[PDB]
Amino acid sequence: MLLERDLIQSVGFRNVREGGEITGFQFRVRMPSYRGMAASLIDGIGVRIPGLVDVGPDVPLWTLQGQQYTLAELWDGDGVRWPLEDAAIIFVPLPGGLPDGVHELSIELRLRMSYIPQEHQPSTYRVTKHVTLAPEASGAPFRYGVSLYSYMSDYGTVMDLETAMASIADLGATGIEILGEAHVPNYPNPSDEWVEQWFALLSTYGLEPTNMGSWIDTRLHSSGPNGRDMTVEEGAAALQRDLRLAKRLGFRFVRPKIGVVSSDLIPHPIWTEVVEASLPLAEELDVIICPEIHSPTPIKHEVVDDYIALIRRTGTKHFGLLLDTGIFQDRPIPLKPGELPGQRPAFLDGIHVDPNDVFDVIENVVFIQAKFHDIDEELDDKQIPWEPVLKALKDAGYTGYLSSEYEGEREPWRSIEQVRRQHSLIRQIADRLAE
Amino acid sequence: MLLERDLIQSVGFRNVREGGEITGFQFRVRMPSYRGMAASLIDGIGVRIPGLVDVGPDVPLWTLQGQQYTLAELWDGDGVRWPLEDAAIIFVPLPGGLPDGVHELSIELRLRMSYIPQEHQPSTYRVTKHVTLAPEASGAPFRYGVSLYSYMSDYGTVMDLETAMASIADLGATGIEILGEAHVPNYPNPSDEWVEQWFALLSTYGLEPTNMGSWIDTRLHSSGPNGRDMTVEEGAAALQRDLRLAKRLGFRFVRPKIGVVSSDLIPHPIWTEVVEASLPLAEELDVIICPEIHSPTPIKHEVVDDYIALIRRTGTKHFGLLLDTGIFQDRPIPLKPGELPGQRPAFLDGIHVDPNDVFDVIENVVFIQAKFHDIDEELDDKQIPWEPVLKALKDAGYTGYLSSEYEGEREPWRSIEQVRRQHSLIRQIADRLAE
Ligand SMILES: [Rb+]
Ligand SMILES: [Rb+]
Repeated sequence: MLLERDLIQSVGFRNVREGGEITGFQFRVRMPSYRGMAASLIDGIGVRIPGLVDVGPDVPLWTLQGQQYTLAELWDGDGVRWPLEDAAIIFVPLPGGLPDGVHELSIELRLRMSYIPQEHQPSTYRVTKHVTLAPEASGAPFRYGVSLYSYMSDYGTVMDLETAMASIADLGATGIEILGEAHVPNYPNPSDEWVEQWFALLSTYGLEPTNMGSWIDTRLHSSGPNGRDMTVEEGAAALQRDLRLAKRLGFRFVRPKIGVVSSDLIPHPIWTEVVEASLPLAEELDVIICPEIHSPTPIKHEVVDDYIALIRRTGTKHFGLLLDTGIFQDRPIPLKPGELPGQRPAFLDGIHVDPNDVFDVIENVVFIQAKFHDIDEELDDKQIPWEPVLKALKDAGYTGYLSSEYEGEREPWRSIEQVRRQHSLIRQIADRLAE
Repeated sequence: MLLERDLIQSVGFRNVREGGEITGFQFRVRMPSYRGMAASLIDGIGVRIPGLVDVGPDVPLWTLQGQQYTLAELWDGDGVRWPLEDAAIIFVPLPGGLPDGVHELSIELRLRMSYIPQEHQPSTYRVTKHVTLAPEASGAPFRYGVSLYSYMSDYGTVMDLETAMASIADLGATGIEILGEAHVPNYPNPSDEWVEQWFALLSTYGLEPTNMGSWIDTRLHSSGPNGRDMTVEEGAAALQRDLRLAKRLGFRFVRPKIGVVSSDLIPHPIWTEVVEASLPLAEELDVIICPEIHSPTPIKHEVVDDYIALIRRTGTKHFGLLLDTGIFQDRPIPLKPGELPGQRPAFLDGIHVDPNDVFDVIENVVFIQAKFHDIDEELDDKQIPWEPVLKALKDAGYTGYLSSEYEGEREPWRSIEQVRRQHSLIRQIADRLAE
């Protein structure tokens, strides 16, 4: 599993419990040196969170190669290593632990290198990082998930499948959402070895597959001299192909994103018969087809009405709505340097859908993508008003998943902290709404 | 096989031959979309290097899932994909190809996303990047290698073993040097599965194991109340342990980095008996033990003298010198962000060992780490006078390996371009000395 660039890992920063009582907190630390080394060459790690934690270098305990040691023990041990491929697991004794949130964590790590003169030893590594503790808030009655979409650009450059699931598991989330043509290697023909490993990974990290995103690419052959549009039979043969893939990998929902014909994203006219021809298979496989309502499409709009009209006309219970919470965005996505007003579509400033608009549709809202862009060290989201959305969603009786779709700056590793902040934010709000 | 963050990869930028004549050049491109896509949704890639190439998007050829297509074929095909996990391989027809060096590649890649309104399509990505062509120059008489030490910090965060080896093979290097306690997982007990895959990888990428870095950590238990010192028998057991590991993994050299007791970096007193107690096993395994001359130790120093004195008092052919080319640094490493003029270590400004001093040691020089810090887009190395170093090495008769050891700023991915520039510069210089 790959390690984060920052020596202080975001993943694993959590309170530690024994028989129900919280005994302290841990975090993980990637070895800074160019090699793993003998554990006895460690000279400790001072830890500080201002106002909550302040301990000298010999106090934290070290879990290395499956066992926990004091520093005094590390000094006298033989054969124990801090292997380069493992983050060191640092436990800090703190009864009751740490409160939910983002915490500015400062470490002073000391390592003895025998090939360096004593007048420059030990080697000392000082770093600080705002890190998000795994959420203590329950978050009832919502179910908590993460889409691998949240890790776009990270995935495949700094992140692999096992690393992302480990990041999702640590958040206390239970649901993983994926994009079929993104995260299924050799799509649409994943190897038997890949699939076996997929279910092993779900078992290991306690995750269940939720939504698998898929496409109906109507413009498949729109270019060149022999251009053509996509037939109904081709649309459904593709949708059916992704329903079976989904079932095979254990997903309950499939979101086909359909090619559009207009500014506010009216799907291609083949969309209706493509879905209708696909509903028998989705019922047979027990998979729900849920198209996505995303900005600039609001809840009150002819495309939602037609989706709901399909539900009435067919009678089906394997067709539903997937909401993207960017329809609720009430503050603008920032301008980048060099851009100026009017150079971008209106909806990027937010279409401010009234969260209550979910009341009249909620019965058909089967899945929710918790889209967001930026959440700071104080758990302040800069675009999505989470309290009213959640209030409305709760009062309306929604009890399904909220699946993180981070879509902020794709700076390397940024998405890991961001997803963590969203889960800490949302679960805390859900708990205060219960009161 | 992770991909580099820049959309234009450095690995795979090379001239392309068929029956000896260069037909053009290729580069590799990471899919920027959040998914892999059917190949017919590609609308082409424009390519430019000022003064060398300027082609429109319908001209480059595309290799995808094992086969090469024109754009017009991609538009008409079915079932071919640009998988998210595969960089696209872009071929630009150009008889004679490109000269050696860094080139400023600008691409204009277009993609058709059906779910986005026509007035905002095709989706377009313009990036420019300085990428170093895989060396055309011979580089004889030296042999060319890379130490995974060059990829420190990237290794384990953005890079794994196979990705590293792919990058070394593409450079046309043949030798891979590793650090045992860095890159052997579960050191010192790699699994039979990892060892088998190691040998699979080397065969696949045409690489040969050269040097395994190793340590004798005399300060193993220097801290705590029960502090002690490393005995000869423990030191020799640690060396003999790395000798066996290196043999099992197929290396021919082991560089023990012995803990020091002073600022001229005089090894710990036990070093002589540790080595003498280890020469039979290195002889029985046919592995050479070569300690490393690193700055601030010059060639003209008791440390080097005692090394050569050991060779002669023992008669061994399994003890040698490893030279680190930083001892030849004639210009200063720049002041790190925020540092103080003078507070840094002294030798980091370079100790300027005369390149001719290799004539007196060359008969016992078995391996050379090509330490460098920074080489810019015109192949200007800012620290290491390569031409006199390389000319001295050639006139002294050295025909061994020059193993890259990038030690510049550890910006994510920067080591990749840096090593490629290193091999391009040196192979080109070497070729001029052949005249
Ligand atoms: Rb979405
Ligand atoms: Rb070195």
